[PDB]
Amino acid sequence: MEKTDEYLLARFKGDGVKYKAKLIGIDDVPDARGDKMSQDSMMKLKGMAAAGRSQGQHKQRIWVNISLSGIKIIDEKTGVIEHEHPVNKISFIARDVTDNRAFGYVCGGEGQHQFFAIKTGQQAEPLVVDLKDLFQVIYNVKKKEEDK
Repeated sequence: MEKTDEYLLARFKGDGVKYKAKLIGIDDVPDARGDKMSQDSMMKLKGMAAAGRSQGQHKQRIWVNISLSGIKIIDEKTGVIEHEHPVNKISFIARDVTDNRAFGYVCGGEGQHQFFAIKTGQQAEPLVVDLKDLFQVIYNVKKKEEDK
């Protein structure tokens, strides 16, 4: 079937959805959007994560929680909420064309942009689509409530 504003609302309401993953890294970036900018960060962070893995260091295991609250990065071992990014603070979702199991996003206010690189346990696409739908629903709701 098709995903209705009603369906999406129920999906992302409350604790929303949850995905198992690893935090590749965090990088300060100059702008809020950009394919090239995002790729450069992702490649550098993967380079760094690889240098670490060759010395026995592994990426932190996490849960990527998606809901109306936005995105929550949670430590899988402790359950501690490491980062929380409100939907209105996420400016760009970046697909990683070189990896079916990685993606990233830019968040923060102006002058304080950061790229978060994520390595998903499973395919990254479903997580990227959820983010797209989330933004879409928040919009459809606001526009319908504004037209009222």
